Amino acid sequence: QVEDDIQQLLKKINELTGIKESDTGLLAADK
Amino acid sequence: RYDSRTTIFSPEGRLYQVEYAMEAIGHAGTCLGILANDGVLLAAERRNIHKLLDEVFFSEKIYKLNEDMACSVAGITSDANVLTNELRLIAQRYLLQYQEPIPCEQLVTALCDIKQAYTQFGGKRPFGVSLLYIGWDKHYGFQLYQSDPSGNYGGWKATCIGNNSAAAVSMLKQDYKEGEMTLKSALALAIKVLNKTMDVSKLSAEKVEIATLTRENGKTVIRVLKQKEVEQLIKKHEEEEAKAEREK
Amino acid sequence: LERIKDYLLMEEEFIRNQEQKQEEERSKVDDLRGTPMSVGTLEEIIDDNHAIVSTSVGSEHYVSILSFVDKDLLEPGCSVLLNHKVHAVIGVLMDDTDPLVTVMKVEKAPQETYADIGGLDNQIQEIKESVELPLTHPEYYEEMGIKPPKGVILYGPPGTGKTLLAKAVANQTSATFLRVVGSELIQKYLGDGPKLVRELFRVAEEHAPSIVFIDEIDAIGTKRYDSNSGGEREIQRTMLELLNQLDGFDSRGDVKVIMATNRIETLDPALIRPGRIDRKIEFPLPDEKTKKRIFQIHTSRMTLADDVTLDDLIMAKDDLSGADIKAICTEAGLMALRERRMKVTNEDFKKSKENVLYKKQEGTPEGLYL
Amino acid sequence: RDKAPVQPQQSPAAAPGGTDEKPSGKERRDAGDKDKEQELSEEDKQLQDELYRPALEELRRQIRSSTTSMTSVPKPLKFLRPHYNKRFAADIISVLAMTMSGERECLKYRLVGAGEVAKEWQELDDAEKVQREPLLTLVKEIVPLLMEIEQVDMLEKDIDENAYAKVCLYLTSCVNYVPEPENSALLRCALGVFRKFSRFPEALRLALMLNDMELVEDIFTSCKDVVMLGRHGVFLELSEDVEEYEDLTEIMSNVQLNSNFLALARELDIMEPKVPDDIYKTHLENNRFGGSGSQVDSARMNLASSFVNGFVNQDKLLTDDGNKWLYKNKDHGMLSAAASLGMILLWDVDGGLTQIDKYLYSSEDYIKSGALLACGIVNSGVRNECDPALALLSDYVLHNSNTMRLGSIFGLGLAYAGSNREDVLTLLLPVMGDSKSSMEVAGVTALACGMIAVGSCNGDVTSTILQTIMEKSETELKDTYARWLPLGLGLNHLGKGEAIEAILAALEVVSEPFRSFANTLVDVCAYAGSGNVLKVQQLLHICSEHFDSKEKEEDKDKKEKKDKDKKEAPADMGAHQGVAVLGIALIAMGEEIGAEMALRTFGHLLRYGEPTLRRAVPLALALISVSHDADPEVSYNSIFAARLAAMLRQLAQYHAKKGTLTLCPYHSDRQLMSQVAVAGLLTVLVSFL
Amino acid sequence: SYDRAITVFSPDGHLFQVEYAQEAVKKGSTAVGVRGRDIVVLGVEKKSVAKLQDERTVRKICALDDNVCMAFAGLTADARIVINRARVECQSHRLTVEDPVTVEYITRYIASLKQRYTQSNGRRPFGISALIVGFDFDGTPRLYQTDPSGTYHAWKANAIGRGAKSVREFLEKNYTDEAIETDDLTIKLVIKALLEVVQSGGKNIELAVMRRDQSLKILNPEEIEKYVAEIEKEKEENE
Repeated sequence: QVEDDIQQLLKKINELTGIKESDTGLLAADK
Repeated sequence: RYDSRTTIFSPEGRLYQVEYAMEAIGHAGTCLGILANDGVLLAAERRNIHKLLDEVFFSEKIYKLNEDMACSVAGITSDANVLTNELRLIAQRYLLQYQEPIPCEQLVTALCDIKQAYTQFGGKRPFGVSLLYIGWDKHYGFQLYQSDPSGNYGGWKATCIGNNSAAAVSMLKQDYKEGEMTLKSALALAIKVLNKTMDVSKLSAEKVEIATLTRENGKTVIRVLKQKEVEQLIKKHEEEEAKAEREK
Repeated sequence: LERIKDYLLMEEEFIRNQEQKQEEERSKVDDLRGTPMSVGTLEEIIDDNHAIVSTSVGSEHYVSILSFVDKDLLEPGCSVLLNHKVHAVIGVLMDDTDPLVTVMKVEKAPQETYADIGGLDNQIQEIKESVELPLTHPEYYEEMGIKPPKGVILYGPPGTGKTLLAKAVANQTSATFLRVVGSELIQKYLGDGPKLVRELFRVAEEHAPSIVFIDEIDAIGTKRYDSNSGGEREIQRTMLELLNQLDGFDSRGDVKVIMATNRIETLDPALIRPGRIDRKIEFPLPDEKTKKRIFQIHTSRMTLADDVTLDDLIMAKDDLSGADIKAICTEAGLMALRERRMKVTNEDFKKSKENVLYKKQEGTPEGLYL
Repeated sequence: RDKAPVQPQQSPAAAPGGTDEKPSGKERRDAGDKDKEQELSEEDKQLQDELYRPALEELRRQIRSSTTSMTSVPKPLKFLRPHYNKRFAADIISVLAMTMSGERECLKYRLVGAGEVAKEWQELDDAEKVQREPLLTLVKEIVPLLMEIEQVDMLEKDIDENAYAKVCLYLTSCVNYVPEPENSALLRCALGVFRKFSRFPEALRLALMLNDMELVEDIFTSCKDVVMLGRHGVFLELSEDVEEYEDLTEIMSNVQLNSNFLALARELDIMEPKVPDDIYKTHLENNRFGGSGSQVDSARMNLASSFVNGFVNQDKLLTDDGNKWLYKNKDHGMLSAAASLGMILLWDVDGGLTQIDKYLYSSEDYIKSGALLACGIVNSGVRNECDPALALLSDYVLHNSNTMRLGSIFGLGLAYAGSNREDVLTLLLPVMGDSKSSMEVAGVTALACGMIAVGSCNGDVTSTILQTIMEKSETELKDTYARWLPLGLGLNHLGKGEAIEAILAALEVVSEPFRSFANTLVDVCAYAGSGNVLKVQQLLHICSEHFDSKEKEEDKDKKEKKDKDKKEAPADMGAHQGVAVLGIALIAMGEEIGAEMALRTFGHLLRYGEPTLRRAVPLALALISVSHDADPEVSYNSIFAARLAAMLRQLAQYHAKKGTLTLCPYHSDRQLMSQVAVAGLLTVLVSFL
Repeated sequence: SYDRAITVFSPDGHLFQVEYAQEAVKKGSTAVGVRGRDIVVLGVEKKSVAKLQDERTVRKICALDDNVCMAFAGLTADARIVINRARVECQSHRLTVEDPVTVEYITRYIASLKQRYTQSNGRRPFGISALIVGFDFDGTPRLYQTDPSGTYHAWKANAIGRGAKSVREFLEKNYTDEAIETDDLTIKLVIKALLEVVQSGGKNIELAVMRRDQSLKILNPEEIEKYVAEIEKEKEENE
């Protein structure tokens, strides 16, 4: 269950990493 | 691809007519012999059991070849006449040369060399005939032999004919006997085998053929037995089927 | 409990896959364009701000250019953005190709490295030295002036792991990768051989150092002699197109090709020459020494009562594939799962060994050398 | 069989039918029953019934444990007091006692806070010592010290399964997922069982995570008891921090037992075998001196080339290559070249004085000050180079010896790491009290006293760095001061395990974002890294702060934090747009062995147009790799062919050819977008043998 | 060319059917033979008993003289013919020349017969390869091998049949000049070769020796069983 620990908290901090950008989302010669 | 003639080898190297002679064995009449001391027997299947024949020949597969040897046969029929004439002539020439009966293994190897003479050369058809051997000697007693179109001969105690008889050899192994030399036991075993392998319902005795070879006092008589004992053997085996359905 | 983690990882990867201007200058770009944009074909560019185009219906016009980005980026042969009012030349089309480019582009390394197959590491060592060494450690090729090999053919009896070798090399890579089942060219379309070919290899050159992976075209090696009395279809012409694309002119670049076949003598020997395709690799029915490793991999994470010896089965019969070993290791597990049991005994392996091995049936000797 | 004879036995309430039916059910309890126990809906009525009622508790925990429950299942076992290598023992012990006792330990471990779960826990510990497959029983029995008596109770025979397997997965997962306070129990009881055991670098990595002083005495009486020897002197000195070789050389200055640990385990014997053997087994040619030393001229690129040639170390040839190369050189590059003879030769103690002595006390201030800087570079155990520099240091505003203060306070920071050296810091009080307008006075003050102060006992908020806080907030001028003073502040904060010094400096310090940038520097340095994701979602929110330099260091903390679980370390910082953030990930790759994904990120990071970021890529790009290697280099020749970019390329070429000593100098490098006067100290990131 | 018939050369200079009739030998049962210094030894593997017959007629090791011994591989019928002709030829050599037959003579006869058999029109090549072991001149042990081409080729040890490269590789990795024979070393060498067989089932081993003055001795698979046991004992002594 140590691998469960490993992969689980890895993906959880990855979910945080997604939440980071999710919350951080907020003519003269041509026209 | 590499079909054309019996010669030359295939690129692995295997043979063409050898395998196909075996597959010419497989569609023929079914024979077998049994393990017995103090006697030996043969079984044979009647091809063409149609009602308009004569049966005046007393023997269609057995050929009493010397005096104390007969042989069953399987394969293309008229090649076997060519083989039996030559085989009788070989054994009789041996007896002419020595005045002693032929001790059967050099007889078998002589016929195997005859067959092998058409396996090597070109271009001739190999003999598509396998056939059995029963006999007696001064050196081993009762014997059984299996000729093959390659020229190989295997001394068996329970033999093999083609596609109809693989399940027969399976029954011979699963019902292997040793020690019991009684001819009647072997006859009941042969009745059981031919009951399973032949598709003749209830095993009509006109569709079978049984010949035996016993040693009587100094004679080694060959008993191509008649039909009434075959009938009562079938009745014996069906009474033993009644014994087999005492389990219900 | 880990299944929650894997589901959350997959759904967050999908969330990231969903996570994929000018207040007035961009609106002037929105009026530099007519919103129903279109796809055209430049024939010439007379550079005095109006160009001649060509359409998919074939009407070709002096149409003025409206540059926001550098207008000299697009060329005759590169498409444009034309309006429906005057078909006005709008601007920047990053060079797009067929729909059939992303189709053949695997975006994952879904399986694992050399730690997946069991034991062939002489020729696994070869494909190692011919892909993993030129990519990752490209020292000695420059440092002894010797060019790396290009083409690798997989062959032998099927189910040796040719697919497994393919996906294994599809793991351990940073170079871009493409997946082509190369027999896809069964149309009733004349031409259309070179379209897929030229666009595939143009894409391959434009992205990166890459592998261009053709898979199972052993049927298509059409004997290199004719078709008999009347044949000619397109298939010879298409394979000759691929041949000229490979080892004609127009220097190959940093492009790699790995190929795989089941039967090999029916191929086209105008391809199998070195230089055009460099390496050939046998994948035979291995041994009775790495069968232990294939059983070891296939009994890595399964419930096996260790009383039984798979080496008994290896001692039984000696010629079968590793896929047969996988079939046995799953099938004996099913035979164990007949009646809700924990682990697998010997006789499930026996019945499964017999069950899977209903393959070879011939007949009648030999058998009779003897 | 069918359930017709055995199924209505639950219907009577007579005692003998129960007291023989339950041993009859015990024989069929090897498979539980015929099936999935559909006696449940009929025998749950039997709950209220009360001789062999603990056998009824065995039936009740057997069937409730057989279907599903989280708290009522181990209640018949804690009421039962289990009484009265097998398949049945694997059933009721292994899966039922493992999962059932596991949910009892979890539910009472989160619920109450008895001795009953301690007795059951030791019983299951003994039963899994019978079963002998560790790994899962261990990681289950972590979350109930309990683990202490578990280890000394378990460790008799098997050494490498518990040590390698348990200490590998639970060390890695303990720094990875588990919070800090149980890791001390790992380290202390692992000090117990590894104190029983041989192969002492397990205890030396326990000295890596512990930083204990008793351990090195025990491992030197024990590693002198096991007489390679100088090689564990080598990774002893590499492994150790600043504190324990000075505490080690003082208590071993008392005892020493052969004096060869005073020889090895202070200095000079990590370094005596290497440099001759460096000359011997390696044979490095001359066409990179001449070719890579030919890359043209311009007193910058050429000046850098001197540095590149200088960090060549086949002899100290580029040291003694004539004259007129340093005479072309200018002031802070003359610091770099006067220190470059330090950089060619970080050994040859006797040769260091007789090579630098020509450049000592010379006509030029930068030759003499960079010369004493070189004396600080070459060694760390001499300490007799102090006094010719130490005596001069005082200038009281901005004379010569303050630049010798920069090279000699910095190079003496390179030189010693005592329990707390205090005499050099009493010298540092007129340094910060001096406060020259030259940045690197207070720069190497903070950085040098931090190199003295990294590895402090959970840090300290002492009057040294308290004094530089108050004298920092004294003068709000030249914001590089407001950046490099929180450098040495956070260096004194290093050595923490539990420090509240972020709250203490949070109360003292915080203001307008100079000192809130000091707050984010202490926030970076106080939080080295554990399973502590709450500051990583704090990183997520305050990563979006409008002040974009606390973004720089606060997001820059990541390569310190998640350095071990580095698969998560790929992030979308390149997919962001605050270009210094692409700088942050560009730092965050760094120097280790650098897989294909890292160089794949250098595919995009290699191609950028701003000269500080295009400057920023080859540094960590060729740190991460210390054709192939030179292929991105010639690709940079394809990028430019500014002057900065040329300098960056030179730096990349130099690169081409949790120990705190490699952690400090690149965070010292993190303000690179500046003068070459700053780059006069750029050659003080001494992190390589 | 083509694989048809025996008379045409390849376009690159081969005879397909000579290489191809060796393949049937290459796909046959294994039989080895070594010479000791005083006792010669050989034997076949793959007794292959099918549970229901006799095997005294399928014997692959026979003799032509009181001095010489046979072995073969490939298919057995050509072995039967060649052995039959070899007996006649050996006796006819005994008819004129009054010597015990030299081994070199009978090998030259077999190879000469085999080649003039291969040259002719459509005679199928003998798909065997014999091992002809004997010791005549001052009891000097010799063993020669044949080929479907007809090349007698004197060796000191030999391995034919299926997987013969591994078996001959074992004689390469064993084959010590010392000492000497020492019949015990020759017996143990047969034991190591048969343990080094492609299968080494332990019961399919059939070996026969000649001590260069006696006749052929067929062993009993209990002496061989104790031989395998002491080979396993020396293998344990390796540990």
